[PDB]
Amino acid sequence: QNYPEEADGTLDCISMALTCTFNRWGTLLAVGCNDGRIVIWDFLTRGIAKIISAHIHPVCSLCWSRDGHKLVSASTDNIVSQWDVLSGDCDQRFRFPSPILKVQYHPRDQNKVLVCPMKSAPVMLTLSDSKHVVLPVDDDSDLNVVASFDRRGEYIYTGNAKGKILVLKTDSQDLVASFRVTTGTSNTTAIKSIEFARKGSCFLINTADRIIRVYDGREILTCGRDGEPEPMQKLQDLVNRTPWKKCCFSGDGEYIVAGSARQHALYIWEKSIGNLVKILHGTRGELLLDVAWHPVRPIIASISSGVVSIWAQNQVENWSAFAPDFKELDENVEYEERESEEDEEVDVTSVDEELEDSKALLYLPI
Amino acid sequence: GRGAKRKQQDGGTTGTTKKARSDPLFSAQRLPPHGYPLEHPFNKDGYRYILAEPDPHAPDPEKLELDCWAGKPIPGDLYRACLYERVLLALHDRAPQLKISDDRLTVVGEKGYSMVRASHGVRKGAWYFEITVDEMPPDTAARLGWSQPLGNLQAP
Repeated sequence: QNYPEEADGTLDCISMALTCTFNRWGTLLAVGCNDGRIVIWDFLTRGIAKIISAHIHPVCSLCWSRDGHKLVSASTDNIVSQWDVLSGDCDQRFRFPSPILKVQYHPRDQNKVLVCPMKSAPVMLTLSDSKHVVLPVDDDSDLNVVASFDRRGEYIYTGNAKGKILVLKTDSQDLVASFRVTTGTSNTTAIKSIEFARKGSCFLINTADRIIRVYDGREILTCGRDGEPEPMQKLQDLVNRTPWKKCCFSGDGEYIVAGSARQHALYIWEKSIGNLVKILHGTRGELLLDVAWHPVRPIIASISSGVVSIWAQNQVENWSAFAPDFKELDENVEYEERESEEDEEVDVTSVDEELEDSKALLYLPI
Repeated sequence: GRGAKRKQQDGGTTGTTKKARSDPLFSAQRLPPHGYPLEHPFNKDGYRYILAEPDPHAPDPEKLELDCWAGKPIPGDLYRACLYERVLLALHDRAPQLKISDDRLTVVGEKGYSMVRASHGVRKGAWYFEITVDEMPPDTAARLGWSQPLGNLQAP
């Protein structure tokens, strides 16, 4: 329905919890603990699934495969390994010259993982033959670039550290579209990151000019090589100037959520009207790590400092649900009474949108 | 000597109590707020209460001051709440939830079920009359037809 209006407590099966993400509609939580282990918690069921002894140095990011059989982890010790969801061991192991920021799996190509190396071009590693394909970039090759798929993963978008954004194909790598961000009034600005959605092909861009902007993944291939920047709403906070660390898109396709760093100010807007509707009242003292809504149902769940805070819509059905012909309501009007006082032989056999991020096949009742 | 009024107000011991209850929306009647031709349809189906055709009574209940109704009752010449020539429905055998115009032409019901009866019988002669249903909103039953005074005025 509308934005979440109730508050939920914490979900700490184990004390430490660094990163969190929903799979397709919030099934399981991928906790990368700060001890070199990979823990999986249960969402909407409040439990745990599997603990994996990955390596010694802790990890800093997590994502799952398109077929749900892999647990990719952007390690802090350059362990690009394909941990198995089922058995928990390592299926494929590889090493990259630069660490990884954002790991994602194309919902139509699990072979080519998403890697965001630093001071080097993004690299797609093919799980079928352990081959690395460098994404062709423009100008510099030593910038803090972040690479990310579109809704369908059919085009890949990269952001550099001088003001240039690149558009190319996820598999053909035909770099035929660029974009130059606005240069403010006197000084240029780099790009920190971009973040996408599951409907509408919109995407937020976080830059170094302290202002969060929004574009759509359809006006760059339409304009051609490079055109003039033209965002919809240059949203920002103009009373405290909080910097921005992590912000995701809505679970419906019409809202925008932005996260603070230490001020406990979680801001929300809607794409139709850029007017503030509500603000989150968080208890000061912790640093926010990850935010990602339920991809279907409006709810907010932010991880921070090893714990997690959820603002939700706690619901229990009304007492008047005993039977359709039975109601427990109150009225002061006189009762309106009623005014209107086969044979076949067939057995019974019958038992946002949806994408391909399923088949985790991980559930241990005992 | 002042207990007679309290006995008359509580209800006494003369059958039905002296505290009326006609809680549905009762209108079109009880015009003069004094001792004159009046009517009180009661909650209890079958109670007809009227004051027209007045009567005297025995004075001196408890040796108080001489009541004016001893042998010479006060007269009355004002509105009488009934009809003679041909009662358009009635004003006595009714339910206290029916809204009628001052000229007694329109009949408006309650939030719940309601009826109006009449006060004229038919034995011989032609009585080819009509009931023009002005309007009938949804969930408003408009069954019409003859009935009997014994019929419960709130029963379907």
